Amino acid sequence: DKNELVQKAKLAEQAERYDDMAACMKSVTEQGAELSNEERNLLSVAYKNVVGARRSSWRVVSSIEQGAEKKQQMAREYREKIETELRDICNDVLSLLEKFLIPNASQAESKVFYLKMKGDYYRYLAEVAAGDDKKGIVDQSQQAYQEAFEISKKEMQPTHPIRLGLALNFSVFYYEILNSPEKACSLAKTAFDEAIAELDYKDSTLIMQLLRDNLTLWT
Amino acid sequence: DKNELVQKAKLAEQAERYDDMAACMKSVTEQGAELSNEERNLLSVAYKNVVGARRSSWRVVSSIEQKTEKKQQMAREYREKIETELRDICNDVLSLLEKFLIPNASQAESKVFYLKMKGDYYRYLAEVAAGDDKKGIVDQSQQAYQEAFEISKKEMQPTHPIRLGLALNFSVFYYEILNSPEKACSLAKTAFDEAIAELDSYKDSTLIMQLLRDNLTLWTS
Amino acid sequence: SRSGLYRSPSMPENLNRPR
Amino acid sequence: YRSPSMPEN
Ligand SMILES: O=P(O)(O)Oc1c2c(c(OP(=O)(O)O)c3c1[C@H]1C[C@@H]3c3cc4c(cc31)[C@H]1C[C@@H]4c3ccccc31)[C@H]1C[C@@H]2c2cc3c(cc21)[C@H]1C[C@@H]3c2ccccc21
Ligand SMILES: O=P(O)(O)Oc1c2c(c(OP(=O)(O)O)c3c1[C@H]1C[C@@H]3c3cc4c(cc31)[C@H]1C[C@@H]4c3ccccc31)[C@H]1C[C@@H]2c2cc3c(cc21)[C@H]1C[C@@H]3c2ccccc21
Ligand SMILES: O=P(O)(O)Oc1c2c(c(OP(=O)(O)O)c3c1[C@H]1C[C@@H]3c3cc4c(cc31)[C@H]1C[C@@H]4c3ccccc31)[C@H]1C[C@@H]2c2cc3c(cc21)[C@H]1C[C@@H]3c2ccccc21
Ligand SMILES: O=P(O)(O)Oc1c2c(c(OP(=O)(O)O)c3c1[C@H]1C[C@@H]3c3cc4c(cc31)[C@H]1C[C@@H]4c3ccccc31)[C@H]1C[C@@H]2c2cc3c(cc21)[C@H]1C[C@@H]3c2ccccc21
Repeated sequence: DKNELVQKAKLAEQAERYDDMAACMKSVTEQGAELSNEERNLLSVAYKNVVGARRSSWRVVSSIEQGAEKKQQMAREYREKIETELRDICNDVLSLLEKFLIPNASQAESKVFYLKMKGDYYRYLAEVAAGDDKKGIVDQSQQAYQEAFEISKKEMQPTHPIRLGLALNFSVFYYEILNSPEKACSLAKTAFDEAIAELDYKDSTLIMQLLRDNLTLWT
Repeated sequence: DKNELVQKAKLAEQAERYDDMAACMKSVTEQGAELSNEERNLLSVAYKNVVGARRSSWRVVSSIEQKTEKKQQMAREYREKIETELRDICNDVLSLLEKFLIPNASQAESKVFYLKMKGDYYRYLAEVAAGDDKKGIVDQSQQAYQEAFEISKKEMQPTHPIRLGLALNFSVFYYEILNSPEKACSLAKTAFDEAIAELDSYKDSTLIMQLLRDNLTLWTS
Repeated sequence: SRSGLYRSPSMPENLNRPR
Repeated sequence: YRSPSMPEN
């Protein structure tokens, strides 16, 4: 039953048990029905926490890889273990997006939400990609964001937190996946100004602060 | 290979992967040699994070069970799921303590530390036990702590952070497990006073003293 | 400042139920 | 709520 699994996911969230939360919300998605605003956020939060712990530990361990010989083979091998978990997680999320979420989104709002997620999880693979697959993985991330950005700009108002949220992440893609301090600052500054322009709810104004914080930092 | 497992445990700690860290230090303990002070600390840090996550998680889900018709069934079945993880973690640590760590402990310091740990992990089982096994588990915890308390009174300075830490935890056992606020308050107060008396080279001791006094100020007015 | 503790400044997990 | 026992550090 869908409502059982959704309520379990909420219990799992309060318990800070995100593997359980993600598993529950995976089952919900696999039942083929279009998710509510509540359900897509539960799914998003769950997987973001699950993948986020791997990203964090990957960075620490990679940074230790920067000395001796036998010590740095062990860090390397451990990094590889973390990457293989990270990729399995990213690939679970991307299959859900392809088989269920993106093809059932009846509204522009949820279409942009899911194309942003697709962007996000391909960006996470790109952070961890080698010389070969990177350029191809990196471009899949770009197409996902670009389609999201296009739908967002015609269908959604500049203050809408999904539009602003897309902008923040697409800016971050440009800055640290593509070394374009320019194209990141461009995206972010327009989104901020275009959202400032149409002040004529609490999430919007927070993402606006995050967007400017990134400009302030990167100057 | 004992050295490599320790280095792996240290990586896991930096990575904040605690199940891995625990797995590694368990394997070190299982090789049967006495742990160094560093290996001891890695072992206790590892399992504290592993057990701790289940404890917090258990508390939150317990709170919900109370405030929740047959939705409170689902909370109960989840609480039980979290308990069996918790109990398995505690029973792992307790086996290591009996089969290896307590018997090989050659200094008072190590013995108090591992007996304190034994007290801690029976205390975690007791927090979550049913009324049939509770008083029996409570007993084991009280014994372990008591044995540690006696050894540290004869053998260690009142400022030794292991002695003060035992005092802190043993207070907590009295307050939270047995329902004796004044028996808990006495133990903490003497431990603190005895430490202040020895003042008139470590900064971890004064931190534990501050925690002792914070428990006093809380537990009575 | 980019060290081993650096977080990527994207969307965080905010506006969710605390207890 | 926290149990006021020994912290990790
Ligand atoms: O010159 P620094 O201040 O010491 O910073 C750079 C570093 C390094 C640099 O080389 P790199 O380009 O191959 O990553 C760089 C820097 C400065 C100069 C170059 C670099 C590149 C980049 C940035 C800063 C730096 C911004 C834009 C781009 C970037 C990607 C990801 C996060 C943040 C950034 C090394 C060494 C150092 C560094 C730190 C890390 C890592 C690697 C390094 C690993 C683990 C941690 C990290 C955080 C986020 C992603 C990946 C990592
Ligand atoms: O992520 P990488 O593929 O390792 O890119 C870096 C490169 C290089 C790096 O070393 P460098 O700092 O001496 O140029 C770096 C990188 C990563 C790591 C280091 C670096 C530094 C920096 C950035 C990314 C990188 C962001 C922040 C800082 C930077 C300055 C100008 C534009 C963008 C950035 C080399 C090799 C490569 C590179 C590319 C270029 C150039 C030089 C390089 C010349 C020509 C083109 C370019 C574009 C813009 C300005 C200048 C150039
Ligand atoms: O009077 P209250 O403010 O409502 O607090 C008590 C509660 C409850 C009380 O009954 P209980 O002790 O049989 O569980 C009590 C209280 C007050 C009165 C009684 C109680 C007992 C105790 C304390 C405060 C209270 C201090 C000393 C003893 C205790 C044990 C563990 C942590 C803190 C304490 C229920 C209901 C409420 C409560 C809260 C919790 C829990 C259970 C309750 C679960 C989940 C969470 C918790 C935290 C720490 C350990 C265990 C739990
Ligand atoms: O957690 P429990 O094992 O079920 O203990 C509680 C009891 C009871 C509880 O309800 P209560 O508030 O009406 O006494 C409680 C508990 C737990 C939950 C609640 C409670 C409240 C309190 C404590 C523990 C408990 C700590 C903090 C507060 C308290 C007051 C005095 C001594 C110790 C405490 C009942 C039933 C039981 C209890 C025991 C006694 C008594 C009454 C009870 C009489 C006689 C003896 C006692 C000792 C000290 C003072 C008074 C008594």
